[PDB]
Amino acid sequence: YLMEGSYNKVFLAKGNIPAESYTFFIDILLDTIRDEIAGCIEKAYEKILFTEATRILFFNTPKKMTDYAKKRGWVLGPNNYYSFASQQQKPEDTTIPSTELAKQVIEYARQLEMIV
Amino acid sequence: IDAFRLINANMMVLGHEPRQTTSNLGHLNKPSIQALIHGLNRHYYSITINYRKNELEQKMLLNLHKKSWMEGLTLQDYSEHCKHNESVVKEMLELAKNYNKAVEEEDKMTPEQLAIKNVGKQDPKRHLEEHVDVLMTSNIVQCLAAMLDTVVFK
Repeated sequence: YLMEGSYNKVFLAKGNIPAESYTFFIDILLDTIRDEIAGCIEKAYEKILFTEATRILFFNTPKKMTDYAKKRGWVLGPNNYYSFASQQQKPEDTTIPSTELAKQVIEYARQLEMIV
Repeated sequence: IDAFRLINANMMVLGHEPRQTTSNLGHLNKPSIQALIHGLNRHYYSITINYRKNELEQKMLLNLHKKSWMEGLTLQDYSEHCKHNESVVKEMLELAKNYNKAVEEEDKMTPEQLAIKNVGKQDPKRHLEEHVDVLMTSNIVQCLAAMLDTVVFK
């Protein structure tokens, strides 16, 4: 279930342990998914109010939303989580292909006329 | 060139052999049959020659005879490059159909008859591998020379 986006069922299993305590393991598991939701807020979403992403984990209103809201963005606002969905700068690169392809075309010319 | 000089016919009347070889340097070039028909060895002799040269000349004739200037730093008729590429591939198709014609008479008569017999009509093999080379070197030069200017000019 951790492979796909099964989250809520995983937090049902969390507790729904039939075998024994497993507490030290499900607390590492309680974290290594805390940073996972703490990344899952960072996708292209709308203005999330102070209830939805407040209750997606397992909290009512501590300052753990201040721990993550000051750790990452989606900053504390007027019932507001801020979307800095920019994704702008990285395209329009010809020069890096104008170096790599400058390598590759010469590599074509090496095994084309030069006898091997 | 083969520079010459007379020999005396007086010694030919004497029946005597001139010029008294003391070095393995004369009989190195065989004389031509036409000059042998002419006065060749009865009235004149050949002289082995060579040339004097120096790097002072060698460089200044080598470095100057066939020199492009900035021509490979151009783009070569950028509309008609792909158009010419079409203008080879189009008949290269039917020439490849002839290559789908000429292989099939193997497992047949001997290849010497498949050598004499092919002097009236074209073969797809050599004519094919010509055009593959022409398309290849025609394309790759325009590609790389097209791509350097992207770096160099801004």
